[PDB]
Amino acid sequence: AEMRARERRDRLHEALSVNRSRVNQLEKQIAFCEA
Amino acid sequence: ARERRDRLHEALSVNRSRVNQLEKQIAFCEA
Repeated sequence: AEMRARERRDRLHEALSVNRSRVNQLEKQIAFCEA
Repeated sequence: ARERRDRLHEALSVNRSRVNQLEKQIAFCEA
């Protein structure tokens, strides 16, 4: 169970990092285009 | 031990909040 749990959590961490990066760039696009 | 690490935690949170606030302001200025 330990191995499966750590694998799932690691995948989720990586996905979350990607999500934060995506949000930042799309936030910049939104602000610039709206202005 | 817990007193020192806890006051360190809250100091970290304050510093990171300041960083985020200033970055948001500067991004607004840029646009």
